[PDB]
Amino acid sequence: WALNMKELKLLQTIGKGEFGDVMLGDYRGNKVAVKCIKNDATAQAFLAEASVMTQLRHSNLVQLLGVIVEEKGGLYIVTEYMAKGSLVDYLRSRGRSVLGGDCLLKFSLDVCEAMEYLEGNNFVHRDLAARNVLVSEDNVAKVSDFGPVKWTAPEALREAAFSTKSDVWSFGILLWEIYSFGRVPYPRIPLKDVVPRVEKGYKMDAPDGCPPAVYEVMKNCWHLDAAMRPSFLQLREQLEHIKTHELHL
Amino acid sequence: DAWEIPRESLRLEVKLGQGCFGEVWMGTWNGTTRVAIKTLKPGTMSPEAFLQEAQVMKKLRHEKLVQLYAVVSEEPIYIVTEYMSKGSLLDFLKGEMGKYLRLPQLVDMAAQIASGMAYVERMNYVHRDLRAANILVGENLVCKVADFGLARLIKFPIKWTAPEAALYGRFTIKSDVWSFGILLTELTTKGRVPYPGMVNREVLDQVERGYRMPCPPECPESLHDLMCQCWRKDPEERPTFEYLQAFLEDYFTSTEPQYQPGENL
Repeated sequence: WALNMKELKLLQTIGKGEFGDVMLGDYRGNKVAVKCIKNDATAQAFLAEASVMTQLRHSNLVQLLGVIVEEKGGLYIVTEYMAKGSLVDYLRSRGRSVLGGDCLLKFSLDVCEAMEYLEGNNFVHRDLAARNVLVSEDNVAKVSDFGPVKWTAPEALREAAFSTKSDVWSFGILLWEIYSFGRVPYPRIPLKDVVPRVEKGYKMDAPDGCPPAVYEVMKNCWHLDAAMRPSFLQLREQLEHIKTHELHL
Repeated sequence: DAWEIPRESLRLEVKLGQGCFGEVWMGTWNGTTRVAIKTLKPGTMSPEAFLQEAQVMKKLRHEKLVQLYAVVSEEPIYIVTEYMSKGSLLDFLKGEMGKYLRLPQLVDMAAQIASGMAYVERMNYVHRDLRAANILVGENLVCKVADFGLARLIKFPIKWTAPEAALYGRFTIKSDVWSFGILLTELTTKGRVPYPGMVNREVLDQVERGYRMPCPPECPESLHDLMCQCWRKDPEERPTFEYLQAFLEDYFTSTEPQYQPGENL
C-alpha cells in the first residue's frame, strides 16, 4: 500500500472539490489521480475511506493505486486515472451525437456491476449520482468517492439508514440522469415539492429518446416499497436482456 | 413547386423593414392569416439566390423556428413567413419594453432560443450567424430563429464568431454555441455591443490570448459561468444545446432558487 513520493511527478489540478483537491501524476510510467488533502490535518476520515478501498475492489470501481504518507504531513491518496473524468460533464458536452444506445448502455452496466459487486460485500454508498462517476480513456465508467436530497430514497431521508434498497433507488435517478445526458432531476418541481410529491407516488417522465426497455428499469428502481425494487443482480439481468436482445438500438 | 401560391391569396398591408434585397410587409394570406412577406426588388439579387434563402425551411419545422408558409416565384418574387409582431430581438432589447425586462423573462427568452437551436442540433444543421439581431420576437416574449444562415454540417460578425470558425472557417454547431454565449451577453446587458471598447481587429487576438468578457452588471455569477462554458477555447467541450435548453429551462429550480429582483435585473 506504500509508494515512495520521490519518483512521483505531480502534473496538474484536474479537480477542485470543496471536499478535496484532485491532481494528475505519473509514477514510473502510468498516469495517476492523486487526491491531495490539507484541510488542517482533517485529511483523516479519508484514511478510513482509503481503507475499505483495499478490502473492497471491482474493475468497475476506481482502483485504489496506493498511499503516500510523508513526514511533512502531506497526506495524499493515489487512485487509478479516469482519463475523461466526470460522466455528467461528458454527457453534457458530447450529447446524443456521440453517445448512442451502445455508449449509454455500456455506462449503465459499468455501474450496475460495480453495484452488484458492493451488494454482496454487504456495502452501501449512500451518495449515488453521475457527478460521482468518472470515465476512462477507453469508455469505461467507474465510481469514485464513498458517501443530496434529489438522489436519496424517501425512507433513507426520514432516517439515517441507507440499505441496498436505498442505493437501488439512487440508481434509478442516475439512469434518468444518463438518458437525459446530465439534466438535473425533477425538471419542473420546486426543491421542497420533491419529497412530498415523490412520496405521493410520482416518478419522472421517460428521458427524451429513451428506449422503453430502459425506462421500466428506472420505474422499477423507484418502487414505493423498498422490498419490491430489484437488486443490483436482477438489474444486470434486465440490462443484459435489453442489451443482448438489442432493446436499446 | 407546391409551396407556390397566387398573388391574390396575399394582401400587403404594413411595411416592416428594408434592405438591399427589397422589403418586408405584414399582410393577410387568404384574408384570414397575418403573415410577413419578404420581397425581391428586381435586379438586386436573382430569383434563385433569393428563393434559395427559403429552401432550407421547407425541410425544417419547429415551434421555436420562424416557419415558412409559401412562395411566389414570379416577377415580383415573394417569400411568405409567420409574423413575429415585435420585430428583431436586438431592437426590442434596446426599446421602451427592453428596459423593463427582468431576469426570469430574459432567462426564459434564452431558453426558447436554446430550444430552437437544440432542434437545429438534432437535425445536423448549422446556423452560422447567431445574435439578437437575427432572432425574432412575437407577442408575449416568444422568441424564434430565422431566414438567415443555415447550411447542414454534412459573412461573420467577428465579435459573435468562435475563434476556430473565424480563423479556419470551422463553422460547426459548437461554433454556434459560442455565439449563443455572446448572445447571452446581449440579453443581459439590454443589447449592448459585446466587447465594449474593443475594435473588431483587436477582439480576435485578445480572445486568442484567452480573453473572455467579464460577468455583466447584475447578471448572476452562475449565468456568467454558463457563458464561459460556451466560450471554452476547445469546441469539443462547449456545452450542447440540449443542455443549454435544460439549464435555462430549470435555472430557478436548480441553479438559483433564491433570486432577488435587482435594480436592473
